Amino acid sequence: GLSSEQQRAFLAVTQTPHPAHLITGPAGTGKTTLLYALQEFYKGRAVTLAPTGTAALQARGQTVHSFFRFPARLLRYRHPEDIRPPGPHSPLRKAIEQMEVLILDEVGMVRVDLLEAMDWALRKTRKRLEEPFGGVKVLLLGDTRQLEPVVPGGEEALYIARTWGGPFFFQAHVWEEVALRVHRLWESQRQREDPLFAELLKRLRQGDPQALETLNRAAVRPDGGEEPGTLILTPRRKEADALNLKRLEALPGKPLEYQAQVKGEFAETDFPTEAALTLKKGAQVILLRNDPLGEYFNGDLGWVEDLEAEALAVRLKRNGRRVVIRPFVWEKIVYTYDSEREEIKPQVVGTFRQVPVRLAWALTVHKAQGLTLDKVHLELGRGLFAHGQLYVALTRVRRLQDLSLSRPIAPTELLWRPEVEVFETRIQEGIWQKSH
Amino acid sequence: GLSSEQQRAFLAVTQTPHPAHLITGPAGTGKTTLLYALQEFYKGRAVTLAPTGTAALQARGQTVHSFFRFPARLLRYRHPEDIRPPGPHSPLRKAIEQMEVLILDEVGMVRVDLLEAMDWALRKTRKRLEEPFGGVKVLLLGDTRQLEPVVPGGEEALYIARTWGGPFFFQAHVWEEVALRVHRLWESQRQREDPLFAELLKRLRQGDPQALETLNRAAVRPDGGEEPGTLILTPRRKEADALNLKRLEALPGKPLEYQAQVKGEFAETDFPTEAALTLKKGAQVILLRNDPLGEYFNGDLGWVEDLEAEALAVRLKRNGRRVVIRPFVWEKIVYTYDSEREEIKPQVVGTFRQVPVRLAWALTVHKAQGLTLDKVHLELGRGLFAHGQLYVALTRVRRLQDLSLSRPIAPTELLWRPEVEVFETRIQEGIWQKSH
DNA sequence: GGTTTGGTTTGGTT
Ligand SMILES: Nc1ncnc2c1ncn2[C@@H]1O[C@H](COP(=O)(O)OP(=O)(O)O)[C@@H](O)[C@H]1O
Ligand SMILES: Nc1ncnc2c1ncn2[C@@H]1O[C@H](COP(=O)(O)OP(=O)(O)O)[C@@H](O)[C@H]1O
Ligand code: ALF
Ligand code: ALF
Ligand SMILES: [K+]
Ligand SMILES: [Mg+2]
Ligand SMILES: [Mg+2]
Repeated sequence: GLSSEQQRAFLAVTQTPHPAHLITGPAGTGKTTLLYALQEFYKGRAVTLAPTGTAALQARGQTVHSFFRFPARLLRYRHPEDIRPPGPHSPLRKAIEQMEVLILDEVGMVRVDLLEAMDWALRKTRKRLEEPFGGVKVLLLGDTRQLEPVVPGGEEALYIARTWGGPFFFQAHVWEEVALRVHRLWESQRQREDPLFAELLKRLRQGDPQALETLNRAAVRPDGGEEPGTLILTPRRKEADALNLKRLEALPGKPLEYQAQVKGEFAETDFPTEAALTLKKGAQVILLRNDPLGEYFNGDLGWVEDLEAEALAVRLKRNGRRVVIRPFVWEKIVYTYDSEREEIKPQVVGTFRQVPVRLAWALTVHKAQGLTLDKVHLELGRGLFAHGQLYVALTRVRRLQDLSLSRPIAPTELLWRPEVEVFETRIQEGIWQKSH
Repeated sequence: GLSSEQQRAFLAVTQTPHPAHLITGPAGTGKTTLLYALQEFYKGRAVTLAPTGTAALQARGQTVHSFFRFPARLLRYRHPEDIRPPGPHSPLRKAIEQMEVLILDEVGMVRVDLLEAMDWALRKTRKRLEEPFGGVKVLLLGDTRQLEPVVPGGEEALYIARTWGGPFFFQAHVWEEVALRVHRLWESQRQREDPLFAELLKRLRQGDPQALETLNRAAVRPDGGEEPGTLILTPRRKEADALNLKRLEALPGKPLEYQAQVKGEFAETDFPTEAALTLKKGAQVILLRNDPLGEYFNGDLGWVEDLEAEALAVRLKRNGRRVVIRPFVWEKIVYTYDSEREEIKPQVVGTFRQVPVRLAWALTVHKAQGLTLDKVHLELGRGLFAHGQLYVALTRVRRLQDLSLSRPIAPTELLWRPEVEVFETRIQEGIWQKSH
């Protein structure tokens, strides 16, 4: 039951020889739902990828990293150590050579280096080094007014600025070779039954301070988090930890502590999960790693059923199956920048071994992007720090009734990237063409 | 090793249990050098703080603000919204509870609200409301004839006046509960090898008119700032900007401009650095914010190595390390007084986002307090405005030949605070105890 | 009619 604008985007995308399209629009316009119809249309022919585990599951695909086997680190431009082509008789080479279209959801969260590595990997594997993405038609979907890519500090941030001039997908050099045809969606599907709330979100997207003041007097209820069926969103992992502790201590089960093993240089701020992870039976959790056997993936929500030494059972929300979780290793990578040479080099400096589990009554705004949630409580904590973060938090629910805030938000807290503004204005013509 | 007067003050402070000491004396008597011996003596047990970034680095500690996590605004007396004890499991709580000695350098620049907030924060965290500083032994070092605390206009100035009677650290109500034992240093160490210049500085300290005339005859040389290896000191940031612009335009590198983003009420006189910051490779700079990763600090001097869109690399003077600088956000706080509540309230009215860098061939006198410099040129500009400003500028170097002035100084320019005079007189007795 | 003080957070894993 697609809408007039969705069916229009579908026809414009599926029924043209042009290899590079972008379907963009505000949160909840039905971009991912249009992606399902694209999956039904081509459907060996397509490969659906997303930047995050949560967005990957929402779109019924897998992460860009796990498909291409990219390392969890900076992907230097067309570097052979970072972008390694698959084996001569491997299933990955077979899928890449047989590929016809590639559907990339939540493209706003795809960092420039990741998009460039997808281009080069398809070119090297397909031996079509002259044409963008190896001749694969790319169907990109997302919203640059939602969360910007994650850029850590140090030499990695400097390399991105020097190579592309910024981290956004639209800053990739491939857009000099091919043009991006932009198809836009405007009608709110997620809040289609609350048109007043939809219009308030539309004004908040444009940074309207009157909208913000109205949001405050309508949604500020500090006790909204303690209500049933409510997911708490927070900017930082550490704040979700404190909120998840309260709900953990209220469970009647015996608790079991999972102690991590940390080696070399690994800072506690960098831990994917708690070093002393306490869990109880019945706890809401989210999984952080893909199962090597394929039973669970990064982003899978579920509930603890059994707690044992170095092993626990989780009942998945996605399919109601029972999966057993064992410890995984995480590498900490640091970038050195040799002085005599013009080059940057990665090096592993420490490891973290722990069960890939995190309590999931409270989650970061990053883990929520793409989801339609029944009820959300935003805990501001020490404040908003990423562009698009507040917008993502507020647009997850269908009705204004389903949303609550821990405290009022000031207009000075709203972040805006000028690169996004110039992009959003140039694509109003319908084409994104890069300069140089 | 220490001089005999430094050794007497070292023993006086370390062999008595008395919890509050002040080591004071003229510029360059070796207060901070004695502080180093105190760090060696105490030394898991001591935390070293200072009000400014440059003074913190010289003392090998950190700012008071960064340690206690105080906001960069007026700290209302024992106000819960301004003075927030750390969380139950925070590393800062562990540090405060384990702390035995707090060493506070450049205490003369510590504003009364800052000192009081330290006292209250220590009482609250350690849960000893009845002991000054929660039972921590405090060792203060500084000089009240050097720069007075910074007090911007408006309601913030009126609040300090009403609450404490003025801005100085010695006007803190904590001194009504514990006596401050005073230890004096007299021998110049910085100017040890130039005894006539040390004698001139001493007479300038006492406002001697004949000393000022002797200084004007020897030191006035307008072209002194162009001589190699010279740091220029100016009273105002905008005066330093103009002097920095001249030296920068002589570097051969290609310029790069960092454009600040300003939103809401901000005005240019409050900008921490230029809105249109021009940089070149090789430019001498000072960093204005602490790295969240800990590689660099507010006050760190260095030189530009790389210049990219939103990122630069600076080579630190302090350790020869290369650090990557990204934009930071600053807030503007105004205090509104409300009808018939005798209370003020803070509010964020604007933000300024910019790379935390300033050109550093010319610096403000405030940024020089605590340093020993090889060669100084004081550009008077529009004139002296703060108590102690001229004295700090003149006492940075070891020898008279190392100092030059842009123009002669008239006696009507010398500033004096009566609050300082009554304090300097009472501490001749060896004790300071606030009455009433 | 001026000067000082403050965190880089979040995602990807064969
Ligand atoms: N044409 C449609 N008719 C009815 N419901 C829709 C339609 N398109 C999307 N939805 C619903 O709206 C919600 C948000 O859609 P989604 O595709 O997740 O939006 P986006 O990807 O743009 O955020 C989902 O619950 C989805 O089922
Ligand atoms: N006892 C000493 N012997 C030799 N040099 C000293 C001694 N005390 C201080 N200095 C040097 O004299 C200069 C000023 O000392 P410093 O401790 O910074 O003074 P203050 O903190 O009193 O302004 C510094 O270069 C310091 O190394
Ligand atoms: F744009 Al969405 F969930 F995919 F708001
Ligand atoms: F008193 Al100083 F450098 F700390 F002159
Ligand atoms: K010790
Ligand atoms: Mg979606
Ligand atoms: Mg000193």
